[PDB]
Amino acid sequence: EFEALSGDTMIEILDDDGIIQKISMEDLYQRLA
Amino acid sequence: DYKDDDDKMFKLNTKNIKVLTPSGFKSFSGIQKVYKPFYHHIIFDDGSEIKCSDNHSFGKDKIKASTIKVGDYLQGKKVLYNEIVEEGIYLYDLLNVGEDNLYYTNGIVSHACESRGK
Repeated sequence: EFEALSGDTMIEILDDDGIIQKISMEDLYQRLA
Repeated sequence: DYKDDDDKMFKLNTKNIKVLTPSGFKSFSGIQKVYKPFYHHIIFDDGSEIKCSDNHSFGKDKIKASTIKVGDYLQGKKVLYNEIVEEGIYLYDLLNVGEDNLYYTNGIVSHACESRGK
């Protein structure tokens, strides 16, 4: 139904400029805010 | 009785952000924020942990938290702790990651939820 990860779960992303950064899932949400 | 409209904001990935997956850096459609009244707190011999829902799938084999028992190995990492903690928590997931739906979370391959697809 939902089944997600906790906000403190760390992920590794690549931003638009091509920047790799490790951030928490919730921080990613705030990044798209 | 029950409603799942808590924090139904949802953020679209219109910033061209990608997440590192087994398939490489892949673009996800967006991220959802949900409220979960209980979750699993799993800790591995690797030292890393994961806090996710019950029927949240990890690897491509649709491996869900509730099917994992202490002593098993998840993607090469032995689960030493897997407690079902029944506390309301805010949870986040990525919708449709590239064309694989697998992505790295806490050094663990997780399976993304799908909002796109029929």
